[PDB]
Parts: sequence; C-alpha cells; structure tokens
Amino acid sequence: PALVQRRKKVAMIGSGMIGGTMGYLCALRELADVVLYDVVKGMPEGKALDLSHVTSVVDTNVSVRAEYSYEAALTGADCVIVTAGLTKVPGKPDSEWSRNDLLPFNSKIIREIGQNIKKYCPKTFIIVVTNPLDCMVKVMCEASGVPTNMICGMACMLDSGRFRRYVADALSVSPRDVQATVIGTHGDCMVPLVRYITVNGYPIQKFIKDGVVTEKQLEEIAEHTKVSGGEIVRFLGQGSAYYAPAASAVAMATSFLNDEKRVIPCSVYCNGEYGLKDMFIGLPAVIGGAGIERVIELELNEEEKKQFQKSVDDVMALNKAVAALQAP
Amino acid sequence: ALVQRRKKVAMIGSGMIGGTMGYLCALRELADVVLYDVVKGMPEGKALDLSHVTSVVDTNVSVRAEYSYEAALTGADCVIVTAGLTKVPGKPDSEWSRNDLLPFNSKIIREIGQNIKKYCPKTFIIVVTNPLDCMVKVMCEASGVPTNMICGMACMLDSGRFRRYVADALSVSPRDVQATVIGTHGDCMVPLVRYITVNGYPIQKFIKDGVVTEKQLEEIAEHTKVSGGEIVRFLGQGSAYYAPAASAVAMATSFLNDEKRVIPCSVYCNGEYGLKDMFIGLPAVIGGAGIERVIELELNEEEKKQFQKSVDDVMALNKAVAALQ
Amino acid sequence: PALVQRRKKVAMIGSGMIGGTMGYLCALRELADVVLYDVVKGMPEGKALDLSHVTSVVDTNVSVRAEYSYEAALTGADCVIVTAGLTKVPGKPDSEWSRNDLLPFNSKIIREIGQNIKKYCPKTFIIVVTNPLDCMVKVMCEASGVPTNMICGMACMLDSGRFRRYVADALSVSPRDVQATVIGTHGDCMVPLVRYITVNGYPIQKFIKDGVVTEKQLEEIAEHTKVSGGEIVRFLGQGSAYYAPAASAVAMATSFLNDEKRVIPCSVYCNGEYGLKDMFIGLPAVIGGAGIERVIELELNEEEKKQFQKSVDDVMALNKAVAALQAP
Amino acid sequence: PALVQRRKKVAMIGSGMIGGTMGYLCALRELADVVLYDVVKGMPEGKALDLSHVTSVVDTNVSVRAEYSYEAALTGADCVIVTAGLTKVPGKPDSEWSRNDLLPFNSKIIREIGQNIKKYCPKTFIIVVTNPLDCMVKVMCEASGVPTNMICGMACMLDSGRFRRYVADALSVSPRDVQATVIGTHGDCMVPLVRYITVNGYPIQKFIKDGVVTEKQLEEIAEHTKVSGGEIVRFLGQGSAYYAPAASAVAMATSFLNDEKRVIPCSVYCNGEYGLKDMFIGLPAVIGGAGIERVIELELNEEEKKQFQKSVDDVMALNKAVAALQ
Ligand SMILES: CC(=O)c1ccc[n+]([C@@H]2O[C@H](COP(=O)([O-])OP(=O)(O)OC[C@H]3O[C@@H](n4cnc5c(N)ncnc54)[C@H](O)[C@@H]3O)[C@@H](O)[C@H]2O)c1
Ligand SMILES: CC(=O)c1ccc[n+]([C@@H]2O[C@H](COP(=O)([O-])OP(=O)(O)OC[C@H]3O[C@@H](n4cnc5c(N)ncnc54)[C@H](O)[C@@H]3O)[C@@H](O)[C@H]2O)c1
Ligand SMILES: CC(=O)c1ccc[n+]([C@@H]2O[C@H](COP(=O)([O-])OP(=O)(O)OC[C@H]3O[C@@H](n4cnc5c(N)ncnc54)[C@H](O)[C@@H]3O)[C@@H](O)[C@H]2O)c1
Ligand SMILES: CC(=O)c1ccc[n+]([C@@H]2O[C@H](COP(=O)([O-])OP(=O)(O)OC[C@H]3O[C@@H](n4cnc5c(N)ncnc54)[C@H](O)[C@@H]3O)[C@@H](O)[C@H]2O)c1
Repeated sequence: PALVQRRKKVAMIGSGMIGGTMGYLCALRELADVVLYDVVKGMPEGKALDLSHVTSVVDTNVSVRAEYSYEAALTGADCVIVTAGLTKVPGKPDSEWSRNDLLPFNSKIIREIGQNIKKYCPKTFIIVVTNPLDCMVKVMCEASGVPTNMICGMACMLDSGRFRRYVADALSVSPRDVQATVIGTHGDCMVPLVRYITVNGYPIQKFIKDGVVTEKQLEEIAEHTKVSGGEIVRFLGQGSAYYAPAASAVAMATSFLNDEKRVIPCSVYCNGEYGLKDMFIGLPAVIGGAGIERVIELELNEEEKKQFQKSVDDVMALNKAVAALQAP
Repeated sequence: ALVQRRKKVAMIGSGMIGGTMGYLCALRELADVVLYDVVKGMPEGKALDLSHVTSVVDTNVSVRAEYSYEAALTGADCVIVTAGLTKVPGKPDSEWSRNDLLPFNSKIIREIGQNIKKYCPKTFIIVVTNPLDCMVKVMCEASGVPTNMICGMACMLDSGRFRRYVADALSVSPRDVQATVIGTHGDCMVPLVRYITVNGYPIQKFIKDGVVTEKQLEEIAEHTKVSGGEIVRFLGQGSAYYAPAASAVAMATSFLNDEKRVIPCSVYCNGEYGLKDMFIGLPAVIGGAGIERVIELELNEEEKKQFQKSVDDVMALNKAVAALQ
Repeated sequence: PALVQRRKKVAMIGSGMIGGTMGYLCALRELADVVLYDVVKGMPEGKALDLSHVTSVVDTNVSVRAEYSYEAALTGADCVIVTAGLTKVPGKPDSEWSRNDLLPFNSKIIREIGQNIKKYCPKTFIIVVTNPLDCMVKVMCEASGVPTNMICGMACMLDSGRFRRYVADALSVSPRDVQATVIGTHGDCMVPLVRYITVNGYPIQKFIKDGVVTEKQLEEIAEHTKVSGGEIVRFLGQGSAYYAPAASAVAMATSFLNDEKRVIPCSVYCNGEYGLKDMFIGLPAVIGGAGIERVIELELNEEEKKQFQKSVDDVMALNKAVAALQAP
Repeated sequence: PALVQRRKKVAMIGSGMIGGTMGYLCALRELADVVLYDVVKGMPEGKALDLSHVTSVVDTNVSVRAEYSYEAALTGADCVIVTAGLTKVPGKPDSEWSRNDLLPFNSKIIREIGQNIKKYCPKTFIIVVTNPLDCMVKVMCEASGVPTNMICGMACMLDSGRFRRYVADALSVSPRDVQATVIGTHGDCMVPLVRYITVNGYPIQKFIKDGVVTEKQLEEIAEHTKVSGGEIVRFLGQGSAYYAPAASAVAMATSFLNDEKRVIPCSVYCNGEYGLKDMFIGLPAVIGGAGIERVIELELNEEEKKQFQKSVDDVMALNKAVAALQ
C-alpha cells in the first residue's frame, strides 16, 4: 500500500572515521536510514555493508547505503552531516598540528558540497563538522543558501563534553550532572566558562568552598579542554578524534529530528547576539524541529569578554581571508 | 556455575507505585523483581502481567510475587518500600494531607525494617511511603542499616515537576533544566527558584531577556508545591504514580550501576545546617556505596525561612512518632 | 522559525489502565506527543500531569495532554490506540468472566469513536484494543472508513508474548529467542501453534526428543496461554491485564511509526486468507509505514484447521449479530 | 562509604578497530567500565580519552582507561574480549585474503594473552575474536585453563547477522524477525543453514511457495553470507569489518553479564557434539551468567552434514598446524 510514515534519512557527506561512526549510531538506535557518500569509492560500500549487518545483530531496521553521486546521496535527506575533508596537513609533525592549517584544503570541498545541497536538498538541516569548523559553517551557509536557522556546526558540544568529563572526574559525579560550557571558536581560542560550571544547577563555587576542588584545578581542566583535540591527535598518530565528535553531531541531529529542543552549544548564525553579525561562532543554542530555535546570550564578565573577543578575532580574520581568496 | 547474577529489586508494596516500578525494571531489563504485599492475589496478577512484558519487549528478567518477608527480601540488592495508605478513609480530597497518614503507616514501616534487618541487612533501602521524611527515619531505626544505605524518594519527583513547568515556559527539553526542591515533601517543600539553570546558565538572564518573568517563576514554584494535591483532585481516587515510580527507579539505578548521579532525596543529616539524627530532602550523590555526598547549598533569606519550616514539620512528625511508639 | 520536523502524535482514546500505561511508554521512550481522551472528567488530566512529570525525570521531551473533545484528541493523530470500553460486566462473578459478554456494552462506543476518526484523522493508523477484540476491529473499520491496511487489533502479540514467556521459562532461554505464535480470535478459541514453536528458528520437537521439555508440558503451556487473561482478572480482583497489553499495542504502533516491518501477529483484514473475506482475525502480519503490509498465511494441519475454524465460526457469528443490532 | 555495587569491567585486549568499537558500545550503553590494552603505545590512550568524552555527550558514567601492562588491564575483568593480532598478511594481495593464513602470526599472541588471563583474572568470561577464530579459541583455551563454559569465540553471530540481513531484505521484514543461523568454522567453509531459516518462527518454505523468495535466491543469499567478510575487505582496501563484529561480541558479553540466556551461535568447547571432542567450533549456544549454559545439536540433513564435515576438516587441520608450530 502507499507509505504513510517514512523513516527519517540522514546523509553522511564524508564516510571516513566520523561519517562511518555516525552511521553506526544511526543503525544502533534505529534513528534513520543512512546514506554514506565519499570521493573515495569502494570504502563507503564496505562500511555500508558492515553497518547493514549491525542492524540484524542489534535487532533494528534502517537501510544503510553507499551512494556515489551527490544527487543520490542528498536527495530526500532530512539532515546532512558533513565531515568531508582533511584532518591533518600531509608532511607535518603532530606537534605542529593546527585546525587552521586545513583551511586551504577544506574550503573548496565545503563550498562544493554546499552548492550541491542547494541543488538537491535545499530544505535539509545541515550540520557541519569539517575543520576549521566556524569558518567552514560560514562557507557552507553561503554556498548552500539555506535559511540561517537550518545550518550549524558541531564543535562546542564536544568541547563542552570534554570539559564536563574532566569536571565529573574531579567531583566524582556523573557527567550527566555537570553543566559546563565552552563557547567561541573551535580551536586554541575556545572559551571554557569556568565561572558558569554547575553540578545539577549548583554553582561550582560551592564545591570550591567545600574543599572538593580548587580554582587552580578548574583552570587546569579548562586548559586540558582546550588542548584535548591535539592530545588525541598526538596519541593516535594518524587521524583525529571521532567517537565523541560523532556522538555530538548525532545528538544534535536527533534534537532536530525529534524536535527535542535541547540546549546544545554549537556554531550558529549571529544576527546581533554578543554584538556579532554575518558570521557563525560557538554559542549556546536551542535545537528543535525548526532548526536553531534560539541563540542564548550569556553575560560575560571582563575576562570572559576578553577571551571571547580573541575568539571573535580569530574567526573574523579567517573569514575575511577566505572571502579574499574565494574563486569567483 | 552462576558467575554473574542479575540484580534483584524487592518492591515491598505492590500497589500503583510498586507495580509501576516493576514495569520499569522489566522494560529496561534492570533487575529481577519481587512483588510483595499484604493483599493476596493482586501481586500474583501483576507479576504475571509483568512477566508477559519481558517477552513483548525482548528482555529477560524474572518477575515473581512473594507473600513472605523471607522470600521477598532475601538476596535483594535494593528494597523499595511503598507499603501503606495514600489517603485517609472517609476524608475529602480538598482535605488531603500527607501528614495525616502517620497513624499506622508508622507500624507498617517499622515491621518492614525489622525484616530487612533479618533478611537483607546489606541492601540499599529506598522509602516512598508518606509521610516520607518521617518514615525514612522509622525505617532507619528499625532496619539498622548504615545511614548511607537508606534514603527516601520525594525531592526528585518534586524537582521533576518544577523542571517540567520551567521547560514548558522556556520551550526547552527538561533534560536541560536543572531545578531543585529541597526540604520535606509537603506544603512546606522548598523550590529553589534562585538555583534554576538552563544547561548551567542562570535563569536570571532569561528573565532579563524577557523569556520568562519573575512573577511567572514564582507561579511555577507555587504550582510545584501543590502538584501532588492537583493530581489527587483530578484522579478522584489515589495519587500520582508514574513519575514517583520513575524517580524511585532512577535512584535505584544510580546505586545499582554506581552512576553517581546528583539527585535530591531524603537523606541522613550528619551536621548539615546544624541538623543531626534525622532525614530531610537535600541534593545528594547516589552511587555504589549508597549516599556518597550530601550537598549543603547556601540559602537566601526566604529559602532559610522556608527550609526552617520544613525542618520544624519533620522534627514535629518525628516527635509524634516517638509518641506513638 | 518554521517547523520542519514535527513529532509524531499518538491519541489514546480511553485513558484507563491501558491508555495511561501506553502514554507512559511514549513518555519514557520519547516516542511521540500523547493525548489522553476519556469520557471521565478529571482523571485524564491527572494522568497527563503525572506523565508530563515523567518526561523530566527520564530526560525526554514530549507533550502529554488531556483533551476532552474528539476533535482536539484526534486531529493530527498519526496513530490512534483505542481502549475505550468496559473490562467486566457489572455484578458478574470473576469466575464467569468472558470477553464476549462485553459485546453489547462496547460496540456502540467503538462505532462512535470510528465515526469521529473518519472526520478528524482519516489518514491515521488505528490500533483497537477494546474487547471483544476481533469483533470490535470490524466495527471500527466500518465506522471509520479507513483503508483496510490502516486498521488492526492488538491481541495476538499479547497472547504470543504470554506463550513465549512460558516456553522461555521451560527452556531457560530469553523470550527474545522464543518464537511462539497464537492465531485466531482473542478468547477461549485462540490457537497457540505448539507445532510451530522455535528457539532461534530451531524446532521445538528437537528439545522434546532430547529431553528438555515434554509433550504434556507444551500442551499445558498452550492451555496456560489460553487462560492467562482470566487468570489475571481473578488475581487482580478489579480490572484486567494492562502492562503487557500496553507494551504490545505500543510495539505495534512503533513498527508503523518507524516503518520497522516487524512480523507481529494481530487482528487484520482478510481478503482471501483461508477463504476468509470481510472480517478481521488474528494472523501473522508485517507492520510497516504503509500499515499492514502483508498478511501471512501459514499451512495448518488437520487439528490446527479444526481449532482455527472454531475461532472463525465464533467471530463470524458475532459479527453477524453485531451488524443485526447496529443502530440505524 | 564502602562500595557495595561495583560496575562490571570489560577488558579489550587489542585496541584496534574492533577493540575501540566495542569500547564505544560500552560507553554508549553504560554497560561497564572499559580498559583498552594494546602493544601499540599512545593509540589506546587516545581512544580512551575520546571514549571518555563520549560518556558526557551521551550522559552515561563509565570509566574508560588505557592500561599498558597485562596486570593492570586484566585484574578485575568480568569479561575479556580479545582482538589482538593481524587482519591481513603483509604484502599479500586482497584477492588472496584468507583468515587461515593469519595463524602463524596470531597463535603466539593468543597463547601469551591466555597465560596472562590465567594469572590475573582466571574467573573471567573470555570472548575471542582474533582470526582464525575457531583455532585461536582452542589456543586460548589451552593457555588460559579456564572452565570450558567460560570461553567462546565470536563469529557465527556475525555470520548469522549477515545471513539475516540479506533474508530480511529479500522478504521486506525487520531482521529482528528473521532467524537464520550459520554454524561451523568461520571461513569459506561456514555452513549457512537455509533449511532452518524462519520468519518469526514460520518456515521459510511457506514464503518460497507464496512467491516471496525463490529457492535460487535463498542459495544465492547463503553464498553471499559465506563471502561477506572478503567482500568488505575488498571494498575497504585496508582492514576488515568491525562494526558488526564489535556489536556481536558485545551482545555476547551482555548476555553473560546480565544473565540473559540468549541463544547465540558461537565457537564453543565440544564435549561430543557430532562426535567432536577437545576442540571449538561454531554451534548454537545459550549464553548466560554461568557462561555457555547449553550447546544445541541440530539434526543435519545430507547436504548440511557434508558441508559441516568440510568445516570440521578445516578447523582440525588448523589445530594440527598449531600443535606443530608451538
Ligand atoms: C569541529 C570538531 O569538533 C571536529 C572533531 C573531529 C574532527 N573534525 C574534522 O572533521 C573532519 C573529518 O574527520 P574524520 O572523519 O576523522 O576524517 P577522515 O577519516 O580522514 O575522513 C574524511 C573523509 O572525507 C573524504 N573526502 C575528502 N574530500 C572529499 C570531498 N571533496 N567530497 C566528499 N568526501 C571527501 C575523505 O576521502 C575521507 O574519507 C576533519 O576535517 C576533521 O578535522 C572536527
Ligand atoms: C514521597 C512521594 O513523592 C510520594 C509520591 C506518591 C505516593 N507516595 C506514597 O507512596 C505510598 C504508595 O502509593 P501507591 O502505590 O499509589 O498506593 P497504593 O496503590 O494504595 O499501594 C500501597 C500498597 O501497599 C500495601 N500495603 C499496606 N499495608 C502493607 C503492609 N503492612 N505490608 C506490605 N504492603 C502493604 C497495600 O495493600 C497496597 O497494595 C503511599 O504512602 C503514598 O502516599 C509518596
Ligand atoms: C485484546 C486484548 O488483548 C486486551 C487485553 C487487555 C484489555 N483489553 C480490553 O481493553 C479495554 C480497556 O481495558 P483497560 O484500559 O484496562 O480498562 P479501564 O481501565 O476500565 O479503562 C477503559 C476506559 O475507557 C473509558 N470509556 C468508557 N466509555 C468511553 C467512551 N464512550 N469514550 C471514551 N472512553 C470511554 C472509561 O471511562 C475508562 O477510563 C477493555 O475493553 C479490555 O477488555 C483487551
Ligand atoms: C571472527 C570474526 O568474525 C572476525 C571479524 C572481523 C575481524 N576478526 C579478527 O579480529 C582481529 C582484530 O581485527 P581488527 O580490530 O579490525 O584489527 P586491528 O585494527 O589491526 O587491531 C588488532 C590490534 O591488536 C594489536 N596487537 C597485535 N599484536 C598484539 C599483541 N601481542 N598484544 C596486544 N595487542 C596486539 C594491534 O596493535 C592492533 O591494534 C583480527 O585478527 C581479525 O581478523 C574476526
């Protein structure tokens, strides 16, 4: 008979570590049918077969397929999660790893994908993952032409996730009950908001006063959060983090697909908030069935504003450079 | 030959909340379940129905009714007690009061505690029976368990109500609303409006941004305080059970899986706020060692006043029980 | 901004034990927004409040609301699960409890609800629970006017669930790995297919030959399955089973909402199966996004056909009676 | 306060593709604390950090740690899942990929791990994944000395999963409702039991008669199942399957840890089934809190017996080869 309830469809544009991992979460949770697309042929088909086998093992039913063209991959996608691009610059020491160095390699890839989203699924919700994140979300926004509430970048949920894990270990509590947020650009200028940390809404200052943790410990945790990505790159040897990045992107996609209205910090379009316009930066936001439904403006004190401003400068300079170098 | 044994949770009281908690256990494959009650037949009916659920949802736990304390309690990793009454016989809904349940619920709780002492002294006890904070103390005295191994479920429910109302007002998921109620479960409970956060962000900025008003938050705190009576009035008979059951099982799961969740509940006071030898609702950390932390938040003038009234109420009920026996 | 992904909506018409329990599963699983409707004033509002509180406790976000008009309850419903009606005949001994006795009390209620579905949500998937089940599904089909693939009755998943639990206990295996099915009408004439029992696809006959279970043990399990409903009625004293019935109806609703294509025996429309036409009866079926997508016809031996024919004769007689007494 | 309820602990010995993936499942489901161990330094610490970050993201609380010594990785492990070893033979064309050729490189690795399990966690439940599977489980068995019911190898749940997925696609039903089993030795000689395929317990034969699937189609599906591992190796270019293998191993571990008593085909110790003794081969088994609680012997028809004997010959030759090596 005629299909009345159609499964959601999520397209993974980029089927490397993060793309395959997100496909895994979808199959494991029966969240949506999955399409894997990559410029590398053969590999997506292998992962799609492996992921299709997972559905039997875990008793779920979603279709996982590799698609070779942008048209087949993007058509009908409720959400498109983009991880296409490079993770490290070839021929460079891990000690010198920088997300900003990826700019010249990844801007063109992200722009091309955006042009195809405009053509095949202009109504989709786009979640960008490719680094340098905040810069790439802007490139994607310009190329895809989608409404600004229908595009965001995954980064701060991961940075906040790291921040929360470290605080949870220091306090001996579940990270479910630590609210710690990182805002700003995803990189060395990110801003872990130590002053705002709460444990089930209780101020972290209470735990400092009680003698469970010290300010020094918290600042060390904030620094650890900032260098966590590079730490994993150095330990892995090849590639970068993927389990938590994938879980973060899918958590965001799920808040959209199920209209959950979760409050998740992510790279979002600024139209005045914090005084910024025509750019994307990591800020707390509400993700629901209408995409980015609210961008939360936090009051920042002198030091916080100074840190955030540096973040703002990094991304504004990079965005200008990208605009300057863009092929007509 | 058995190396890994399933956890076992004993529901002492198999009425609305007891059966509902058994359902959560069967749905999540959390633990084997025993349903115990003084009413004959009913627990066997619910145990059968719940055993059928395991097939429907593809899980495998044992759900059985037991009519003896020895069979119900032996081997229990956690005992959740709901045995007792929900309303005073021959009393109007507009006169419903949790404190009026102190009469014989007190003897019921004492008997159960004596049996836990005998059959599963190493268990973690979660009391639900009203008047909650008062009954937890009776249970602690009768059972003899370490003070970190007993608590009462109340504030997670009150906090859940508080959170749902704030979430609706802000249009966000309640997962991201941290709102807490402390004190004694009743008209004197204390909703901590000052401590409401949205994913850790102070509610104060949402007020300034015009998302919610101060009057609206006050109304939400008041609604939280009377939510139980509201449900009692609407149901006509009995009281809430879905959220109370989910709260008790969330607490049991944090213990069984050593999660270390921060959950407000009725806990033993070892000097906090100058309180000793009593239980009252406070934020706590529940892990594999039971209650592992009790948080003593800084209260503002209004909260101190309200909390003192909560304390007066508890100490008076405890005084009353000491009068009975 | 404009809503793009709307949550599914399930209307519980009848907010008694089963209706409230199904609302609970929806809130626990973030499956759908829920509406509780009943002719009893007040009670649905109390349950809706309780269930809304559950969403905070378990960290989900769905709307649970009570509605007192058919229009508010049914409009926009992706799936309608109907439990409205009596469970026992007033003043009759539990020893004489019979689902068929409920016929004159529940037929008018089911017809009225169907007439409202026809007006308010003609594209919904209807799952009837009200007894006597197979007769009520037919009344609902005629009254609602929905396509025959968009209506079914929940019974055999429950009967089979019971059958499976008893066999799983006998073999000391998880019921996940016991496939046991009951077909026919939900009542004393239901047919537990002992011959078809499998353990992860392996025939039960091998477990008999190897001494794990006996023929009598299996016959007693089938008998226990048939009398399970009444056994619970007698133990409870008031009302009938609700936890497993609720889980079964929601499992069926989920297979439709998520287009899972699970194989679940349920009361479905017959268009030739066993020479049966214009009636509903419990049979294995595939439930997907297009509703009942396939009705499975099993080969029955002499004894099975005899038992099934008895089921058929009972429901056909009752369906004729109901039609003869229907208000003009 | 003294700890009363301790989380389960699962040790992943081998932190490559499958080991890290299994750690992911544990973190996502809050199944157990996880230890990642590997001979490669650095990488396990990187994966452990990444996985610890996942717990915050998905609101769970388990500890994920890398450990570089056997003592630290194995002590207190309720279950040990072993993937340590090689996936492909260096300098060997993918067109020539063979699990059997991995024997000389992995036999010593597995024996060493087994000796360490004996020393540090003799009461653990061992799940072996390293290829050639049935052969490696026997090596693990001899080296660890654990009770015969506390060791098994993961392979047939994965092969059956593939089998089930293809049948589910052909029938347009959820694979939850397809019961299809592969028994024997994990390799080109595995035995997909077509005759034992059921759809929620209903014989596949009726679906053939109803015209939903043909007999030829079912045979093609059995063939596809046999060559699925190599099909993925071919497409991937480097490495082999890991998502479904990881999910299968963890499903087995979960059936043990929560005493679920699921019926899962896996490589188990034979006490006379099919006249097989002192060896492991893939057979339907019940996995519960007492480990392998039952091994199911199915009646085989002529064709199935012929195919199964080839499976038996395959593993017996491998075990003979190992006895000759070490
Ligand atoms: C923002 C944040 O928190 C975060 C975290 C981790 C990684 N990342 C970035 O996410 C991206 C992917 O990481 P990964 O998955 O580990 O990397 P990796 O495993 O290398 O996969 C990237 C994949 O994209 C493919 N690809 C390259 N060019 C194209 C193209 N033009 N079109 C389609 N596919 C293409 C490539 O073949 C490869 O399979 C990188 O840019 C990372 O730096 C961001
Ligand atoms: C603290 C909090 O938030 C909260 C919320 C909701 C209900 N409660 C209380 O929880 C309790 C149970 O509520 P309910 O389940 O809805 O009530 P209900 O459905 O009446 O069940 C209580 C059950 O306990 C049984 N019982 C009575 N005496 C004994 C005894 N000596 N031993 C064993 N069982 C006995 C009784 O037969 C009945 O089945 C009541 O005291 C409620 O007031 C507390
Ligand atoms: C088929 C099967 O397996 C199965 C299993 C269990 C129960 N049932 C039946 O399911 C039905 C519901 O059982 P229950 O929930 O336990 O019963 P119960 O708790 O009594 O609730 C039925 C509800 O329907 C309400 N109701 C009555 N008339 C109307 C009306 N005109 N419009 C709207 N609501 C109305 C009534 O007020 C009550 O709240 C009964 O008919 C049972 O026999 C079937
Ligand atoms: C039975 C079955 O169905 C199945 C399916 C897929 C893979 N496998 C096998 O499973 C194994 C793991 O596959 P993978 O994870 O993809 O491979 P891979 O990613 O290469 O990881 C194997 C890991 O083991 C490590 N290792 C090597 N020697 C030792 C040692 N002595 N001690 C500790 N660690 C060591 C190695 O450094 C690497 O990190 C291989 O043997 C595969 O052939 C079996």
